[PDB]
Amino acid sequence: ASIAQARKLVEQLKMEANIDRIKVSKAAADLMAYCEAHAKEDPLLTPVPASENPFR
Amino acid sequence: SQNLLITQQIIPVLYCMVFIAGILLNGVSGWIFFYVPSSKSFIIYLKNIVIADFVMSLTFPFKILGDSGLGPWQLNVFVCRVSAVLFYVNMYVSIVFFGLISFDRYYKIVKPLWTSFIQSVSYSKLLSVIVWMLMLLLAVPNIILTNQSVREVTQIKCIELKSELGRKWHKASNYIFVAIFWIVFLLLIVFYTAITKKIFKSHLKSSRNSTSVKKKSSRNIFSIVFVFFVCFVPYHIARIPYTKSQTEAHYSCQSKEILRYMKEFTLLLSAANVCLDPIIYFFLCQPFREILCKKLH
Amino acid sequence: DVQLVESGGGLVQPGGSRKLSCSASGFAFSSFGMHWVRQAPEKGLEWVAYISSGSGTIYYADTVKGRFTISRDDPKNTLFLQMTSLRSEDTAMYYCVRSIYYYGSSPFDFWGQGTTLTVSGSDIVMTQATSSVPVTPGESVSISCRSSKSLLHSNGNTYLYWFLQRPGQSPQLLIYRMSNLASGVPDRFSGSGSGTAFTLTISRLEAEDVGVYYCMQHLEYPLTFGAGTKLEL
Amino acid sequence: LDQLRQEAEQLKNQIRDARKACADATLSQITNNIDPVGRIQMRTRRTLRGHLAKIYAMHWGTDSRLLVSASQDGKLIIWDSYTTNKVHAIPLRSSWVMTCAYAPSGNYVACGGLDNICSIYNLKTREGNVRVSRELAGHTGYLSCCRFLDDNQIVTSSGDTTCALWDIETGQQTTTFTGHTGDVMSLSLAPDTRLFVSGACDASAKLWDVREGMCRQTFTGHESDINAICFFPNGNAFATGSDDATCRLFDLRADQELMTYSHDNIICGITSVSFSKSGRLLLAGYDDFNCNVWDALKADRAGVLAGHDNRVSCLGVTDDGMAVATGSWDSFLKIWN
Amino acid sequence: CTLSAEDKAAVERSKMIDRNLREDGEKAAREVKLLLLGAGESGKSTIVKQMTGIVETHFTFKDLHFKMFDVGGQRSERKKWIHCFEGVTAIIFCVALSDYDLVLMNRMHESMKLFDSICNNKWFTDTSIILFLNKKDLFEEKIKKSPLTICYPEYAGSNTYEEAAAYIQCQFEDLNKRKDTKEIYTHFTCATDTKNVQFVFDAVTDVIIKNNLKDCGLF
Ligand SMILES: O=C(O)[C@H]1O[C@H](OP(=O)(O)OP(=O)(O)OC[C@H]2O[C@@H](n3ccc(=O)[nH]c3=O)[C@H](O)[C@@H]2O)[C@H](O)[C@@H](O)[C@@H]1O
Repeated sequence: ASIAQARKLVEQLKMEANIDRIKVSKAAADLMAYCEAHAKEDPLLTPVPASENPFR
Repeated sequence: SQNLLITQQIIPVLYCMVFIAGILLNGVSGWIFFYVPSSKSFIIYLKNIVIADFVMSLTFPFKILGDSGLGPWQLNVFVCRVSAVLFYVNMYVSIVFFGLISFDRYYKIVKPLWTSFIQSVSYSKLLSVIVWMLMLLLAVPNIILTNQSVREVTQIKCIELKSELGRKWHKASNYIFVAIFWIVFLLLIVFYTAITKKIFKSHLKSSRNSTSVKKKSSRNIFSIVFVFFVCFVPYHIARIPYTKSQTEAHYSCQSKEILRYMKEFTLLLSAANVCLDPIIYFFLCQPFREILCKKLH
Repeated sequence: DVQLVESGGGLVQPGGSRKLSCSASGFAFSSFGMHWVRQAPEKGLEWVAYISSGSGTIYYADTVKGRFTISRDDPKNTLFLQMTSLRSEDTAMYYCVRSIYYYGSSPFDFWGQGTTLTVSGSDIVMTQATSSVPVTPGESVSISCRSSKSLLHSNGNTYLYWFLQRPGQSPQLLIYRMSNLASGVPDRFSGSGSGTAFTLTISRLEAEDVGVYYCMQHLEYPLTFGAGTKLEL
Repeated sequence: LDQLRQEAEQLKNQIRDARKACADATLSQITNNIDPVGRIQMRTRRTLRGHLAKIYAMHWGTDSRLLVSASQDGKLIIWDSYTTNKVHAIPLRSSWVMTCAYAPSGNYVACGGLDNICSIYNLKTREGNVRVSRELAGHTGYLSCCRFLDDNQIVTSSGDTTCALWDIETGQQTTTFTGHTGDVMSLSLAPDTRLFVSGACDASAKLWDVREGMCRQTFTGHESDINAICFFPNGNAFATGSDDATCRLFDLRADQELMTYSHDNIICGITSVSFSKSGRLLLAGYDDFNCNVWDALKADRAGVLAGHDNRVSCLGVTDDGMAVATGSWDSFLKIWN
Repeated sequence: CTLSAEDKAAVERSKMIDRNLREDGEKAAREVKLLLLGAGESGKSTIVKQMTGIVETHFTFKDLHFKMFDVGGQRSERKKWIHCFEGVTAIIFCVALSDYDLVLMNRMHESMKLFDSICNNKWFTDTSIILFLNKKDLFEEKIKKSPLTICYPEYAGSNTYEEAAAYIQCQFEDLNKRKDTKEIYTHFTCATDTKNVQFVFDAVTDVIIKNNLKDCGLF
């Protein structure tokens, strides 16, 4: 029981180890670019006038 | 005649001393109760008592200045015609709502056999206004019928500022108010005695928690009954002699002055009831205490 | 599944009273509003009365106000219409119509078979340009209608209903709120409108949707129906 | 045994070394050149009243108007958020519900809890009443989260340290996701619904493949139980709220924690977390009865949503980002805009 | 007023739903909620009989409807779902008296630890506990040969059923850190006792009266 669980954990760790990882700087840049691109369409970020606000 | 020591020195200073605390307590209670949910009739009655107490504290300084002597005769006649009437309306609204709280607690704890009435319901909210306007209906004429011009500016008497119909209607409304208070007092005494009897037969004791619960409930009920009695019973046993004194001219000047002083002291006690209420009534309210702790701290 | 069966029709002398009943099955009758709708032998549909779920609100048409009384017994799932002092103009087939109301609901979606009863001004008027349209299967047919007042509301909903009544059958809901296809209706039917003028377009038409098409308004409450556009051939 | 443990330790060390090598910079040191979002002032517009117990879950509809909520009084209420009208009220067989899901099509709703059963109710029944259409059973722990993928499949997380993708028509677990050593407390579905992240009580989140069925990635860093999880709108990142006072943002492609949102004045746990439409604002519900809106790029506390008298249990953002729903233990839902 | 007919009917439907919800809440508020807890085979099954996840037992006694919730078999982190039972009227905790001579860690010590955790947690500060010391008939036979010193070495009393039972009850009651605000209703049951329901009724009646006093602003 313990041996099988340990082998499964080792296999899972090996599978997760060989994945391709990008630099944190590139991921952060992509995240910031998405935020900048979609900021103009975010009602929470920029308050919407009462004309286009369905909760007024 | 007059001694100028009670009605102008002791009464104004005692009213100021009670007012400087009552206005603050009522203001903070009203500020806190704005966020308190009205999920039960008890909370609605507490909010109504808060409103009545706030108006009573607001109308205290008008009297204080009227009987202090510094204010003009116009202020005195305004107090006689408006401020005093509002003060009495608030007092009797508070008394009726104390009776309503006693009945609600009796219904919730004792579980009476006449539970089909269902007074403790949403309709109690309507009952609340049905309370308020009722005393308004008992005091609205007392403001408009005080139209008689003052014969002299040296002194003004409320009886001399009312017409014959107005004087008769006030002599009847003051009696109606006293009768209503006595009915409410008898109901409150009966309901609280029943609640105490239910509590005594509730727990089997022999436990620290049981003893603490019994002691706390008994102390709260005793405090409520004692404060109600002390603040109101002397006033409502002295009001009828005083209104008879100022509606009948055969009671002589000395007894009239003594009754006036007694009425003023008893009304001062009924005024100090506004300060005594928040410690005894509002403080024990669990949502009120929780919101007070959350906000003040 | 859902079934509405009417009873109580027949011959009534003028000035008499008759009690129409509508037994409901296959659905939660208590949670639905119920309408009574008339159809004269050749004059088309006409709304009569309505009772809300729980009998909260009860309404009648001006023609039957003061004479007809609509009620409902939820425990027995029955809809009742008591008619007193029946006139000669009341001779018509009566339908009990199931109609529920919530956001996104499809009211007027089921109609009962109906029973025939034979007796010996400011509301929105719905008009239909064409009464009979000769059509051929496989083509596209556009049925048009107009309203005195715009059916578009401040909430963005345009309360127009397109019903189809086949020969020998009760009216069937096709479109609700001028754009929504009713459940069980094929994608052939499409609703469109500009607020006051509306069209219903049918593509690849077959012989299974031949009948009279009715337009009903639901913006102003006194529900009025169009004259009815009959499809032939 | 010992050799396998040593190999697992070596693999973990290799994973940590790869993560450290890929961590050339930080999101905080990159987003210093962008302006802050300022003080976000979301005022409450709608207050949904009618739940009489603590509200445990709430999910928005894809129309951004219909909103389902679950309360401990055994009630599942579907609200018209625009008019505060109660569209539906579903009595639940088990009143101990901790999760509820609204189908993307809107034809179905889901709930579940201590009964270890995910109940799926049909909202578009011909009879006109909401009836239970399915009762997915097989989880041996309490249902903590559930999320529809379509009208026929749903991913549900349980307290038995496993997740399950079900087939509603058949009622059987299509796929079982195992590997969490603690109770799974939350789920989040990717925009493409091909992957999903589940946070558990082992202070770990796991990125799972829905179709393939194996744990694609594992993310650590939280010091206590992870109670909430939410994908970033881009789908390449997700935020986790834990029993500690920290939210943490992880990147799928970087396989690393990006930023930590925390404050010294905050010491209570985190129950719910969600992103705005653009993902710039991260809304997190806390045990201190308040909600905090953080700048997801700068970790600055942009604003506070206060007005709930008890613990904020559930939080959601509409698909159009128009408003934020917060359901608290005080038995009220508040919509903020 | 500024509403369509369909909007008005939807508002009417919402009002009907509100009325139904208020009626359901009023009906549920009068129900007595009990949370059944125990260290294991402590007699919880017998208590449920005589009175895959959550188990609900509904029974009416003396015009009081009791819902008893058994959380046995959950086998998960209790802290993640115990807060769901914050508002229960009472907690019925069952402890096997004969477990003092058994081990899993001694069974009685584990039961005491679980009782301490349940009583002193942040969610049951004021919730009352009905302690059912079950299997007293077997405990009487066991105490005749097996001394109580196996579980509690500090027990200086004579190895008698009454003295040992009193010592165990006192030890269990000593685990309450909030004795002023919380009451523990210890009861002794052996098998198929009809007085257990009466004891539960009395305890929940006291709890209900205390709750009514607290709600009315009188305590
Ligand atoms: O100058 C003073 O020293 C004071 O004397 C008066 O004393 P009194 O004339 O006895 O007034 P009350 O009879 O106690 O009542 C005052 C007003 O309220 C009305 N009232 C009295 C009693 C009552 O139960 N309800 C009620 O509306 C009266 O008709 C009267 O107009 C009042 O207390 C003050 O208005 C006045 O300022």
